[PDB]
Amino acid sequence: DQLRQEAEQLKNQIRDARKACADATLSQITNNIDPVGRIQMRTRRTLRGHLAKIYAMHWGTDSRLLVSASQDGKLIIWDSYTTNKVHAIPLRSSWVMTCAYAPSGNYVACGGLDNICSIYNLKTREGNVRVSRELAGHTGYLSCCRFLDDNQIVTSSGDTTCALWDIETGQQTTTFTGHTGDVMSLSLAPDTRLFVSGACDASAKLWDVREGMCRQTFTGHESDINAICFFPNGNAFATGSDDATCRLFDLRADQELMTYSHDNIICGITSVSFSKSGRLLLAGYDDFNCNVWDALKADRAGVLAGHDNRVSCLGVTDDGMAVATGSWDSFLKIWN
Amino acid sequence: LSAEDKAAVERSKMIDRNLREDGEKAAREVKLLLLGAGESGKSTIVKQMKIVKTTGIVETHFTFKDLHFKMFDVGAQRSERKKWIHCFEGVTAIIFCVALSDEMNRMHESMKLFDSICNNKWFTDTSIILFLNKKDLFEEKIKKSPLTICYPEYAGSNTYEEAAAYIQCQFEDLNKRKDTKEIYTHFTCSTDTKNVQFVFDAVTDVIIKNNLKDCGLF
Amino acid sequence: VQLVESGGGLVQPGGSRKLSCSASGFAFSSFGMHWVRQAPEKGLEWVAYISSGSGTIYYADTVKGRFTISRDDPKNTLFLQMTSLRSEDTAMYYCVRSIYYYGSSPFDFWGQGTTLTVSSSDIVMTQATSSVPVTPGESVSISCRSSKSLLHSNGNTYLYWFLQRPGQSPQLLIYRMSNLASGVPDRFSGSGSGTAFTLTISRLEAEDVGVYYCMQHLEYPLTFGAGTKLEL
Amino acid sequence: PCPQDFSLNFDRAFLPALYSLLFLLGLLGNGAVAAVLLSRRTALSSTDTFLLHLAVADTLLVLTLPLWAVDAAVQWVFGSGLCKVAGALFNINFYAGALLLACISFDRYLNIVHATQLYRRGPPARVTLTCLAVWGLCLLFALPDFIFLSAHHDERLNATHCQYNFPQVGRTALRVLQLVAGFLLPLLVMAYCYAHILAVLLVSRGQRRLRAMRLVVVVVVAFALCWTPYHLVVLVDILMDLGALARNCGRESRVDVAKSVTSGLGYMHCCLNPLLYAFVGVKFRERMWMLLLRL
Amino acid sequence: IAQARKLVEQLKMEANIDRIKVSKAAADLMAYCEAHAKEDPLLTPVPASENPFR
Ligand SMILES: N=C(N)NCCC[C@H](NC(=O)[C@@H]1Cc2ccccc2CN1C(=O)CCC(=O)c1ccccc1)C(=O)NCC1CCCCC1
Ligand SMILES: CC(C)CCC[C@@H](C)[C@H]1CC[C@H]2[C@@H]3CC=C4C[C@@H](O)CC[C@]4(C)[C@H]3CC[C@]12C
Ligand SMILES: CC(C)CCC[C@@H](C)[C@H]1CC[C@H]2[C@@H]3CC=C4C[C@@H](O)CC[C@]4(C)[C@H]3CC[C@]12C
Repeated sequence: DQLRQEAEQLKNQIRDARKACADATLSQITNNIDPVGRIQMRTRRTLRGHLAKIYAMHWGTDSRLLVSASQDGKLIIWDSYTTNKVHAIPLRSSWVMTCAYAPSGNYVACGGLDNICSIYNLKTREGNVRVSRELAGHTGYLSCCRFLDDNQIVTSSGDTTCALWDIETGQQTTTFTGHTGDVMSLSLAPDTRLFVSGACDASAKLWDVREGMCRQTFTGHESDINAICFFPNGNAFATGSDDATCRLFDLRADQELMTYSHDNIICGITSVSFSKSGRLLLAGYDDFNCNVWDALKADRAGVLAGHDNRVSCLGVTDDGMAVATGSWDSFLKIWN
Repeated sequence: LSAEDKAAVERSKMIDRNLREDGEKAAREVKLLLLGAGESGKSTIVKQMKIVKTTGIVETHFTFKDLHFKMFDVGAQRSERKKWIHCFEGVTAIIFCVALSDEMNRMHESMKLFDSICNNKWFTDTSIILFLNKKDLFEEKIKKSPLTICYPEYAGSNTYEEAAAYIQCQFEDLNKRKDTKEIYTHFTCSTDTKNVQFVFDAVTDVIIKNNLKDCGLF
Repeated sequence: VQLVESGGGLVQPGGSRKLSCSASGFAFSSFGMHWVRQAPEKGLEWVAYISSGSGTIYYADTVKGRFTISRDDPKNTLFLQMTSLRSEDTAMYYCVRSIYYYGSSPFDFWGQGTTLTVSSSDIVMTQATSSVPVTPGESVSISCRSSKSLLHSNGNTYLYWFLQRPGQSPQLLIYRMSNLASGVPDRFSGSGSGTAFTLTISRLEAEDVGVYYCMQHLEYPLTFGAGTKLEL
Repeated sequence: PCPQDFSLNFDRAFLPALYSLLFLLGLLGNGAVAAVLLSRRTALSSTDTFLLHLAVADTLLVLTLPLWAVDAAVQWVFGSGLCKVAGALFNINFYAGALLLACISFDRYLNIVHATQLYRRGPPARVTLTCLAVWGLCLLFALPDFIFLSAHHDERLNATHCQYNFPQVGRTALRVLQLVAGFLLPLLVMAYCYAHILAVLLVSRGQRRLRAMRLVVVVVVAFALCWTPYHLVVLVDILMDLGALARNCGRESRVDVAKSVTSGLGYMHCCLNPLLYAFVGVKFRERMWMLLLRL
Repeated sequence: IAQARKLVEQLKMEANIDRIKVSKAAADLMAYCEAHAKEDPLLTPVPASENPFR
């Protein structure tokens, strides 16, 4: 009962150390940069075939094939160029809230309210997709899952934990603990040596894949954090929460860099992604549309409207050619 | 144009046909979301069904009068209910189970859960079937202990009928949206057929009112 | 996975037969099916194709009208009902599966073939070389040439390389002129441009000999061209 | 002998204004309904598709109306082959409106009385089949008008309004077909279906039943009162042609003016039905506002 | 008493690291955005000749 004093002292020292480093501000540094233009993005494609709310999507590493998960109990693999359905996978549990697509493209993953991460093998000799693995051990719903190197996968759960698995054996190689609320999303670093998890305790944590330790903790939000992504450089990241503000933090300075908010916007944020160069920030909102922010000036550069319900999933191709957004009206749209 | 892309398009069209057929088959089934406060007779209601491995959500299928019902039990989640309740926005009905024999202020927790569920922004115009289990234990306890121990405002006799009616009214008075949704109440009895018949009647009424909304008659 | 053929034998001219192809070990309903023909001591020759779900059916010009391909999916069987048998239909018949989506490998598995004996095509592809003497320590190049540009407007060149070992059925080596089939040693490679294509073997072994064929999959007649023989 | 002078003056002074007003109102309302329902066809129910068909039919009828307005105004100046398709379109739209009203009533009967039985094993394509059958039947009924309408110029009162030319037996047969089908068949179907719907809604408990009962009664009584007088005048004309004819310079005039005014009332109902069927639905109003604030 | 000790140890391990001025991180982000600006089809759209979507 005497250790709370030491914890408060360490927290105050950390806050003062962060204060000492704030010699300038990103906005007053980049105000001299000429602003990016008013952006029009056109809907090149619309993918139909889902009969319920689409909860997750992920792009292939070739930036042509994508996977979408919908609570009609379906995983659909689309060829975006021709809007063809390569594969349709029926799930044992209709309550799917996440999906991933392997970097090699051999497997896909899904999970949800069944606390089990199912891994499906796309390339089989029998000509059909069959369940390759069912990783179990989480005591809450799966919120996100990301493939590392086609044999291990990182998952986050609603029991305030994350876990790194071993698909070959099915055992939790590592368990990341330290969050207080449910972990809603994780983002994988470009080198796949670190990752960031945002939780419902209005905090984000930077875990190291090896040693299973939390290196930095970032606060500043006022509500549940729903989405997270890395800057393409890998030295900064962005978060979206329920208080209708995005935030951009950096790893090296260990504190916030910028906030993206507008007086008109009051609904929460579901999805967040960057651009290929990192100049633009795509954010999906509950008010049925998407917003493109200038990552260096915090001014809204564009609006992507055309979804009749909450925009739940959003992704940008590896080559940066297109942006795919999916909402609760059971449609995915490719924008360019 | 297309050399062997015609075969790819034909495969896509067969996929579309199978998806449409599966959606049609799934659209003729009833969805019930089973909710309760601390396992207050939920299992007994589940036992009326006739037809660590998993811990997230439990499925229960049954058929009554050729109609197929699927019941979803989410009692083993123990996480933020606000982060996954919106998944059940389109269920045909909710089935809320409450134990009448209540002992440490459990009825107050049950009412708090009922208030949080009925007045949720996702469950507008979604009907609730309220089961009040353990009527015989309620009889015995109300014979022994008075209802004032839970409700200081109560000013009625210790008779089973008046106490049960007061509890039912106390639960039904938490419904703010008295117009767009309805609450069906049934004191659960030992007979197996009665509970399923009551659920079938409530679901039939819900389907009828949904059809009136879709037909433009409201 | 295996395809097993039945129904061969000796037939008088003008008769009729029905060849059967039983498939086990894979999802038969998802694969389109081909009947291919090989005359005695001659090259391969495409005969018939039936889609998945029996949607589209294609026949060769020389067998159209007197042949009929069909499938029965509940029993996983493929039938070729042939009538008005001439003396030019004596050959061995192979049953080939082929599934088409983005990034698939059609023609990957071939059946064993059944022998049928009878008693008394705007794209032509030429393999000018007929035989090559080799030793199991060098690199071999086999050239194929087309009468049309196999490159399509979507960036895909539709050329397939098959290998037939002595006494066996052909196996897919390369699909779409660049991609190695599953379970093929890395020593094989393919390249080309539009109308001239090349197969390259870096270091041969005792099992690299046989007859090599280059098929086209641009226009559906699906001509083959006489293969190139590698021996010694 | 009294060549319908008073009736002709009444028609000239009355028809163009009423038909212009009906044209404007019908275009506005039915085009609004068609635009609202045509934005998103994926979430169209059975009654929504039937309502879209009814809106199309009413729109086409009110488009056809001004040609007959100017026909009645002074004299039909257009091509003798133009009204051979104008009248065909008019009759197609009339029969389509009547039969689609009957079909809406039957679909509502199915959704409410046989709610569970249709929910569990209801066919997934009967709406399109019913609509196509209705349109085919309308074409079949309009064929007589399509091949027996012409424009003859009588010497008396030099002018040329276009009408039918077949023996009076054919006129009686066409009148009987018009009456029986267009009035009685929708009327009987609506009466039966809505009586059963009311019987079902009597025993249910709730607040979303009184509005449904009111709407059912309103729809039935509106159709009946709007389309009964014209068929009453048609019956009077049929009896008059088969004896009991006075023609004391006023009988034919009164019959003609009554027929004109009751036809105007019928077109008033045709223009009025999107208010009865669309703007009273909460779902339709919600979708209309969603479209309005989207654009 | 275990949770408090673990939390204090975590705060120690979080505090022991070294930090960099905000201006330097801002300059690094600006430089990275500037260097790769030409390779962003969303920022600077490419002509329809090499656009895979239309
Ligand atoms: N001899 C001529 N040309 N017509 C005299 C009166 C005809 C009268 N029309 C009408 O009373 C009024 C007003 C009016 C008055 C004088 C002349 C024309 C009209 C036009 N009208 C109409 O209401 C349009 C009738 C129409 O659209 C039609 C369709 C097919 C054949 C001929 C006319 C009629 O029979 N209407 C056809 C009925 C068709 C089904 C029920 C609704 C009306
Ligand atoms: C479903 C079928 C009937 C299609 C209907 C369209 C055809 C048959 C219709 C539409 C236009 C019509 C023509 C329009 C004009 C004239 C000139 C007139 O002096 C004689 C009739 C005549 C020649 C009509 C005959 C029928 C017609 C040709
Ligand atoms: C001169 C005569 C022959 C023309 C009359 C026929 C015309 C008016 C009719 C016949 C078939 C009808 C169509 C049949 C089906 C549909 C689909 C529906 O979702 C909207 C209305 C629409 C598009 C109808 C519009 C009117 C229509 C085109």
